[PDB]
Amino acid sequence: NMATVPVYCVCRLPYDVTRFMIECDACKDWFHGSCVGVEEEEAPDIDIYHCPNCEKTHGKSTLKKKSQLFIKELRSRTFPSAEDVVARVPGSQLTLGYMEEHGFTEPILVPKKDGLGLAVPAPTFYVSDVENYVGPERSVDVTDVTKQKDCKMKLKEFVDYYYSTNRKRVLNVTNLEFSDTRMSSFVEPPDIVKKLSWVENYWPDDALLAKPKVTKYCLICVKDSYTDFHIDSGGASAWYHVLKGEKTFYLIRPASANISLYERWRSASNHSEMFFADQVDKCYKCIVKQGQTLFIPSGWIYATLTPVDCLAFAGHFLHSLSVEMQMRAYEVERRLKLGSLTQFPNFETACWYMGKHLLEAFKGSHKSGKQLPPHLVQGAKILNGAFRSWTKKQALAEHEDELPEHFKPSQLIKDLAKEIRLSEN
Amino acid sequence: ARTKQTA
Ligand SMILES: [Zn+2]
Ligand SMILES: [Zn+2]
Repeated sequence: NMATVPVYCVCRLPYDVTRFMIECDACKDWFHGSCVGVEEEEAPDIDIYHCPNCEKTHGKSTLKKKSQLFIKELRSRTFPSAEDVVARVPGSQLTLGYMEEHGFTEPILVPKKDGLGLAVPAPTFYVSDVENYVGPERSVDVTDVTKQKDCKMKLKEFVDYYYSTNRKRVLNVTNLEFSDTRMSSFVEPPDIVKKLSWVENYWPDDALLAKPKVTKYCLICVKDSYTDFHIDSGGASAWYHVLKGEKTFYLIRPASANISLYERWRSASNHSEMFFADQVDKCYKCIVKQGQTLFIPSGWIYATLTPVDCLAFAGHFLHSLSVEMQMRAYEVERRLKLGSLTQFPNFETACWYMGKHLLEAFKGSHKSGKQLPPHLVQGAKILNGAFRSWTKKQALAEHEDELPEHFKPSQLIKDLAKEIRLSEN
Repeated sequence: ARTKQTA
């Protein structure tokens, strides 16, 4: 009972986590500190390392170099366990019918990928591999966790930081969407996500606007890193899968009071010095371990703590079960006018496409002789109201850029209102 | 260069 896995070093052995290794810059191969006679304490002094085979022709190694309280305050506060609200469901039982029954109102934790339909690389997939497929020269968004600021840099420059010792900075890559890279073919969203996604179901293949590039996020979180409380852009529901390590989620239900507190907190310039979990009633501590998948519903205010080096894949999506919440979080995001780095591209365009489908569903309901579900009719009313606000004569200029081609909002709005009026009877 | 620590 065997399989084939990558190996390294001259010894041609698989990666052993208890042995110090150094990557030769010439052949890009990792060598054990024992195999090539380089002790771990010697590693910081080495600027360029060449293995002995490469040293013969590529030259000798250039062995000439020449906050904490926020984490402590997070671990200090006592939080209810996520077992109270976060449900555990096997992947095979996490179906579209299950979503309709439970309404997707609380987070779901799937301990085993089996049945989810999720496609991820094997645990023998390392950050060095991420650099090769995404691209060493690709500019990525790196978050200075201590300073809570974002800075763009080369991916090879960050992965150089990742594969170093005595990391004087706490840097994270949580905004790396690789759907346009070679690594896009390695990760596919869970089948439940694709069924629920508005873009997956209702976005035309001939659409001139690019689809929201929010499907295949990759996360590389260093040890003792911290991600502050936030709402995914556009109230988008999210799925997080931990390939290696683990990550702790602090989830707050998007109650009316909690959402108002978040907006007031997030808008404050000193929001990086205010622990938001101390303002809410209940904040749940969810530990998502290696190989586990966490589904986060629309609008939930969540923060992540990373105790060990963790590699995770995430994705955002929009579904018909939380149309009201998705709009409300978008309204909060629109009023905040925060940075558009974590934004949801063409969120309104997806709504316009959804509204077009609802009109066709209303027409089909007349032909099929069946009433549309009440949550769709209510969601149509919510979307129709948003359509009027977006295409109001005073505010059409802002939302016109996200209007799909060959679209008559006045015709679409009037038809939706009439069909909704009919369906209410 | 790039290194991998122990555990
Ligand atoms: Zn070795
Ligand atoms: Zn070499």
